[PDB]
Amino acid sequence: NLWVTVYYGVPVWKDAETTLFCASDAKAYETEKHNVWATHACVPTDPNPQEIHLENVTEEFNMWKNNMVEQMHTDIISLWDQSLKPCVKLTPLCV
Amino acid sequence: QIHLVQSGTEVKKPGSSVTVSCKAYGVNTFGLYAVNWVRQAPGQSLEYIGQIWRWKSSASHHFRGRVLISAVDLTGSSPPISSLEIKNLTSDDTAVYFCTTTSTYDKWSGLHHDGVMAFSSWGQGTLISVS
Amino acid sequence: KEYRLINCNTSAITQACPKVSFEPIPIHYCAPAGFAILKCKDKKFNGTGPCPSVSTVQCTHGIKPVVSTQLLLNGSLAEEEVMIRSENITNNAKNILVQFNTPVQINCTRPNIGDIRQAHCNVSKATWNETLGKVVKQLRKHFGNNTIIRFANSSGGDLEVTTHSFNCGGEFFYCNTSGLFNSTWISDSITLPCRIKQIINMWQRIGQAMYAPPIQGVIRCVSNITGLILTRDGGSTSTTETFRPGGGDMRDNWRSELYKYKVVKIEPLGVAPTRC
Amino acid sequence: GAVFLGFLGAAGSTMGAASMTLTVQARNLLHLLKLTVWGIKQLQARVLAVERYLRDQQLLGIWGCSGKLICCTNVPWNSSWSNRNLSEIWDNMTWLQWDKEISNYTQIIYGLLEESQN
Amino acid sequence: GAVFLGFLGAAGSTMGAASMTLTVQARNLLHLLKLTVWGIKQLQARVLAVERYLRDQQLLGIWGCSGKLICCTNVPWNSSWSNRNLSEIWDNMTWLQWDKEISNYTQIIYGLLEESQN
Amino acid sequence: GAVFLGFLGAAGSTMGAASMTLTVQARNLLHLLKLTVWGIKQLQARVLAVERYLRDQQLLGIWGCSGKLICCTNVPWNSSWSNRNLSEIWDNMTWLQWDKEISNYTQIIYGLLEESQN
Amino acid sequence: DIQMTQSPSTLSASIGDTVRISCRASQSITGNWVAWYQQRPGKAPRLLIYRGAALLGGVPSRFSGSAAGTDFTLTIGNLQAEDFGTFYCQQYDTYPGTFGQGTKVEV
Amino acid sequence: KKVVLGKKGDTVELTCTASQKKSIQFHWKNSNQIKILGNQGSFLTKGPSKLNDRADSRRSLWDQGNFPLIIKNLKIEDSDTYICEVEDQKEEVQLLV
Ligand SMILES: *[C@@H]1O[C@H](CO)[C@@H](O[C@@H]2O[C@H](CO)[C@@H](O[C@@H]3O[C@H](CO[C@H]4O[C@H](CO[C@H]5O[C@H](CO)[C@@H](O)[C@H](O)[C@@H]5O[C@H]5O[C@H](CO)[C@@H](O)[C@H](O)[C@@H]5O)[C@@H](O)[C@H](O[C@H]5O[C@H](CO)[C@@H](O)[C@H](O)[C@@H]5O)[C@@H]4O)[C@@H](O)[C@H](O[C@H]4O[C@H](CO)[C@@H](O)[C@H](O)[C@@H]4O[C@H]4O[C@H](CO)[C@@H](O)[C@H](O)[C@@H]4O[C@H]4O[C@H](CO)[C@@H](O)[C@H](O)[C@@H]4O)[C@@H]3O)[C@H](O)[C@H]2NC(C)=O)[C@H](O)[C@H]1NC(C)=O
Ligand SMILES: *[C@@H]1O[C@H](CO)[C@@H](O[C@@H]2O[C@H](CO)[C@@H](O[C@@H]3O[C@H](CO)[C@@H](O)[C@H](O[C@H]4O[C@H](CO)[C@@H](O)[C@H](O)[C@@H]4O[C@H]4O[C@H](CO)[C@@H](O)[C@H](O)[C@@H]4O)[C@@H]3O)[C@H](O)[C@H]2NC(C)=O)[C@H](O)[C@H]1NC(C)=O
Ligand SMILES: *[C@@H]1O[C@H](CO)[C@@H](O[C@@H]2O[C@H](CO)[C@@H](O[C@@H]3O[C@H](CO[C@H]4O[C@H](CO)[C@@H](O)[C@H](O)[C@@H]4O)[C@@H](O)[C@H](O[C@H]4O[C@H](CO)[C@@H](O)[C@H](O)[C@@H]4O)[C@@H]3O)[C@H](O)[C@H]2NC(C)=O)[C@H](O)[C@H]1NC(C)=O
Ligand SMILES: *[C@@H]1O[C@H](CO)[C@@H](O[C@@H]2O[C@H](CO)[C@@H](O)[C@H](O)[C@H]2NC(C)=O)[C@H](O)[C@H]1NC(C)=O
Ligand SMILES: *[C@@H]1O[C@H](CO)[C@@H](O[C@@H]2O[C@H](CO)[C@@H](O)[C@H](O)[C@H]2NC(C)=O)[C@H](O)[C@H]1NC(C)=O
Ligand SMILES: *[C@@H]1O[C@H](CO)[C@@H](O)[C@H](O)[C@H]1NC(C)=O
Ligand SMILES: *[C@@H]1O[C@H](CO)[C@@H](O)[C@H](O)[C@H]1NC(C)=O
Ligand SMILES: *[C@@H]1O[C@H](CO)[C@@H](O)[C@H](O)[C@H]1NC(C)=O
Ligand SMILES: *[C@@H]1O[C@H](CO)[C@@H](O)[C@H](O)[C@H]1NC(C)=O
Ligand SMILES: *[C@@H]1O[C@H](CO)[C@@H](O)[C@H](O)[C@H]1NC(C)=O
Ligand SMILES: *[C@@H]1O[C@H](CO)[C@@H](O)[C@H](O)[C@H]1NC(C)=O
Repeated sequence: NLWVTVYYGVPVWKDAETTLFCASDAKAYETEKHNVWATHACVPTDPNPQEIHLENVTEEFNMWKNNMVEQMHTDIISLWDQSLKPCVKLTPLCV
Repeated sequence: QIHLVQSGTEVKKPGSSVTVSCKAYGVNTFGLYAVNWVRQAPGQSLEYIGQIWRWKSSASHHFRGRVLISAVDLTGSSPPISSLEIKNLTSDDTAVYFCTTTSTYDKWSGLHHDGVMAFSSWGQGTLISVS
Repeated sequence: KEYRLINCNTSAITQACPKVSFEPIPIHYCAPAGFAILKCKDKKFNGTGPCPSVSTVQCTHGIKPVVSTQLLLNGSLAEEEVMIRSENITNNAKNILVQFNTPVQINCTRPNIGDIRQAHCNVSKATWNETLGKVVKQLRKHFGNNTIIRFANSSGGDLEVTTHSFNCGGEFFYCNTSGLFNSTWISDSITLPCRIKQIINMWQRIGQAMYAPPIQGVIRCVSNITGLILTRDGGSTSTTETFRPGGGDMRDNWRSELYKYKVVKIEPLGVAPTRC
Repeated sequence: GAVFLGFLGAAGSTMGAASMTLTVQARNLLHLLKLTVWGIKQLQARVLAVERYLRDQQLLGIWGCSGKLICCTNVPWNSSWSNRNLSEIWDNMTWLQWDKEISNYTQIIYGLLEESQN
Repeated sequence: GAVFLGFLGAAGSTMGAASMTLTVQARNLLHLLKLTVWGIKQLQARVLAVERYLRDQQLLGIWGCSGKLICCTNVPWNSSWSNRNLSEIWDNMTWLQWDKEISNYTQIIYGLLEESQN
Repeated sequence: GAVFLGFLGAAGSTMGAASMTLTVQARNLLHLLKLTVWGIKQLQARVLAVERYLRDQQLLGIWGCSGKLICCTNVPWNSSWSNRNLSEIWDNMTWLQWDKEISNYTQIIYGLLEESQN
Repeated sequence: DIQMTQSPSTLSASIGDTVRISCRASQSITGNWVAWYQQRPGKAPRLLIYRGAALLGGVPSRFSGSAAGTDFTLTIGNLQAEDFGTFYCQQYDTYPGTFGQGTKVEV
Repeated sequence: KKVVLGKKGDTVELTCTASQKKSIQFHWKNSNQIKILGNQGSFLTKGPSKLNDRADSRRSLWDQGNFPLIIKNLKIEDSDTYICEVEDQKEEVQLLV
């Protein structure tokens, strides 16, 4: 009668909390510290983004429980630790 | 930590209206959650009434035209309030009422099936008698 | 160990301080192969709730790593109205993010005796008043018919949260936003005294840093105030409400530009009946 | 390997319209030292996309459906898996509702599709 | 991905000899800073060849003929497409003459081969 | 392309246990100048593994068995190739013993599998 | 809607006794869309088990559930004194949801 | 709940405690929901109260999860229930002068 039909290309999501890479297009000839960082730690752009507008879907977003904020926060911790090197740090240990 | 709180015990006259409050402590918003109003006649089993999932008020087919279910979000100095209004009371609506809330955030949860929901968190009971 | 007088050796590192340049470029956070980033195209979107106009992109828009307190500089703009976002209104401890629809331009200049620890910032008055009028309209839409009495000064505490701290040209400006927030609301230009301070509190972690003495000449900081960060005052038994500015938690800067997005995993494999 | 986004345009619509959009949107969508690092990172993107595609084709290779966009197998439905008139399947449901509904039967179907190559 | 030239040795000969040569020539044909740039450019050649091969297999994946060097489908000829005795096809013609002759029917055949997977 | 080792765990056991282990172990096993040289050498490992896998799938592409982990062809055994009761084949022998035993018939079987696509 | 039938209508058991309560749908629920609630008297009914056998977070793991298309089986192992209340089975398959009848477990 | 007593003038210490060692955001409030302290990232914010000048916290202990409150110059108007809000553990102590 009727039986299993394996497809491929099915529009089904999940959620993820994964690695997620920077960035835009830096100069790679300058001494601006964001350009030096974005050179040595990120990839260039792609001039053809693919914004697929969806049909009658309804996702429920939650801005305050987003795993994207912590990841760019860690990236900017790296940017500010590599660019603005202080004269003297005072950071505690409390072992 | 939902600590959903309702109003107190009330008694009315037949052929009248009534309103039951439902303050939702610990609820983010009613965009994420969904409120299902349910009731229980004394001794009977639990009878569904209605819902406001995704800000779409809807009642079951037994209760159409008689029941209004409204909601105001967490604004300012008051938690999110749902409210149950019943018009044209009979003497057969004497019952313990409940507002319930369940989370509709995750699609692959299993607590909800396209707006038909299991009732994951409950009120405490609003008894209405009719004389 | 052991046990309340835990050994807090405040270590210190000395490194070289070359005076560096500093101007943040936009950053596009892409998702790898196999993932996708959703996007809310609803112009009046809270931050929570259902968004019906979901689109799908591979990589985000241009996000500037701009670090500031009490004002969101060089950010993005809301499409229709001044939006007000919070994790929990009535908590009185969560930073109310207020996003503007029009940029209020600010000019922080260090001129050229020449008193190297001194600069000033100009905000266009009656462009600022219109912006606070729209903000108070949206706040009354949240709260009712209260008197916003007043937008107060900062309540105190640390130096970097009391003042509009930011970076410009590698120099750290700590302004004074006391004159910019003073108005009760029943239902020319402003000069902000902005020093340059150099024993800073790190925002990266808990610490303090010391920087080089300031630079030779004119420092120009043409910017856009496209945001606010406010808090409230709890109590009491209506009354009027008071919105002292705050900030300092830098993730509140990134819940203003990673606001529209969400990361999903694409699982393309499904099974079904047939009529084979 | 950038056609993973083009799958998602048919979400929200029902299963038959998505099955047509499969074929349609598949046919239509087909020396400084600081620069060699960009070249290597773009190649590590592209080769990773190719390897993820080949792994997805190898998982269809077990079931006798490698390369086929749509295949019709030989594993009969025990009808306790969505005992439903399939007009209602292909007209009243979307794919997210299937991934929710037969989620407790999918490892069983995968085991049967593996075991029916022997 | 250097076997694209080995296809062309059977041009000029007729279609049956080329069909034999398909199987035969398929079985038989299978730290200075200025040097890393050569390594990256040779990898950008090789990965591009692999991606072009995978795209050519995905276009055979729609029609149920991915991986097969020769497949025999289920789309019957409307005989207004080269109404010709097929002895004359496989003996008197070359492939260039087919790409010239049925050029106005080929989008129709591709549409039918796409539609006969549904 | 690191699943070539997972094939070998079923050596020593007989042919049926290895045929089950095929499906099981297939489903389960799925800016300094001196650093760009490491990146290029790791990419030259990975792209070479992908090309060796695609060549191995193209050699299955001649025989109509590309992508299939197990396929059942249409070339009948002349029974002078291991004239043996196949209970003894699938129970008393390992694969090394087959590569030893039918070694003088394997080019014949490959020629027949090529010729039975025409 | 789709009427449920809870069985038995009343039982009683002792402390440490495995109790099996069945719930039978008039249709077949392939998709396990059945919840299970416990109501102590004078309180609100808390949720015990959703999707047939998925156990809620703040629930002791003594319970277990099973689903067989039409028969839904709730199994209590090492029954305690706190677990003496009217149970309910819910079908949340099709709109509107309707509940069971009540298996008043006593001693 | 906890109860901590003081007499006058001297310092007094109240504590939150998280169980993650992560320096997460906390707030110290009173019974009338007036703020007393607030973590903001790795910065300190006081509140518009009578303890605006007299409250303090040890900053270096935040990386070890411990979130103290140190009040100096204990007057008679500083006897009220003080509340940790850390994630959900709304801890309540009561100060006595
Ligand atoms: C983020 O931004 C978001 C926007 O981008 C924002 O989302 C918006 O949130 C606000 C809240 O903040 C939402 O506004 C509320 O919406 C509630 C839901 O309203 C829907 O449903 C009702 C009811 O409809 C039923 O009945 C009508 C009858 O005419 C039928 O036509 C309907 O089909 C439906 O009937 C079905 O269901 C019945 C059972 O209910 C069955 O019986 C029946 O058979 C049917 O099956 C509709 O009226 C609403 O439509 C109205 O609004 C839409 C546009 O929003 C218009 O197009 C439309 O013309 C109508 O005007 C809608 O469909 C509302 O209930 C709620 O209303 C309350 O507040 C408003 C003022 O805001 C009052 O005027 C109103 O009277 C209600 O207040 C009552 O209740 C509150 C407490 O709940 C009391 O405090 C107050 O005193 C008052 O009580 C009085 O009346 C009570 C009963 O009404 C009675 O019990 C009391 O005793 C007393 O008398 C309000 O409008 C808004 O919809 C969201 N919008 C969107 C787009 O999302 C989000 O919040 C932001 N998030 C954050 C975190 O900030
Ligand atoms: C919001 O965004 C806007 C842009 O959209 C940002 O505005 C930019 O701000 C930067 C820095 O504030 C500014 O860059 C300067 O431009 C000047 C005009 O071209 C330059 O003269 C200046 O360069 C001098 O200083 C650099 C740093 O040391 C040196 O490397 C450089 O050689 C120049 O230095 C000369 O003069 C100094 C004087 O002290 C002397 O020390 C040196 O030896 C040398 O003689 C900077 O490049 C941009 O031009 C601004 N863009 C606009 C449009 O205004 C704004 O900062 C953002 N807001 C925030 C908070 O980031
Ligand atoms: C957003 O921020 C607001 C703060 O403004 C939070 O609102 C508070 O939420 C907590 C729970 O999270 C509420 O506390 C609960 O109050 C319940 C009812 O008491 C209220 O109503 C009675 C009767 O009118 C009043 O007398 C009383 O003063 C309160 O107004 C209590 O029943 C709850 O206690 C129960 O649980 C506790 C748990 O510790 C037990 O100890 C008790 O025995 C009992 O079982 C609880 O106390 C609090 O009232 C809310 N306050 C305000 C001002 O709204 C939101 O929770 C927060 N939302 C999010 C998502 O974070
Ligand atoms: C920021 O400016 C304000 C307003 O100029 C300062 O607040 C007080 O202002 C009055 C005049 O309005 C002066 O008489 C006081 O001396 C000012 N200081 C105090 C402590 O009351 C404010 O001090 C300035 N900010 C800083 C950090 O100094
Ligand atoms: C139906 O499927 C759901 C989801 O797979 C199962 O729910 C999980 O059950 C386990 C315990 O067995 C819990 O730890 C999870 O938290 C549950 N939920 C989710 C969302 O994963 C449920 O067990 C299955 N029911 C049946 C009858 O098979
Ligand atoms: C800032 O404002 C003061 C007073 O209006 C004015 O004198 C000064 O020129 C302004 N500076 C700039 C850069 O506009
Ligand atoms: C800010 O500076 C720019 C350029 O100097 C000028 O065009 C603009 O009018 C200034 N705005 C204010 C408010 O001073
Ligand atoms: C700001 O403008 C509003 C009207 O737009 C006016 O009522 C108010 O008095 C002005 N405020 C000041 C401080 O001038
Ligand atoms: C804030 O402003 C008020 C009134 O101008 C002033 O008394 C107070 O000292 C200022 N405080 C701070 C911390 O800026
Ligand atoms: C607010 O402070 C400003 C000075 O920054 C002053 O001119 C104004 O009068 C103050 N308004 C009130 C209501 O105190
Ligand atoms: C300020 O905002 C305007 C809005 O169009 C924008 O054009 C301008 O570039 C912004 N200034 C910056 C980013 O310095």
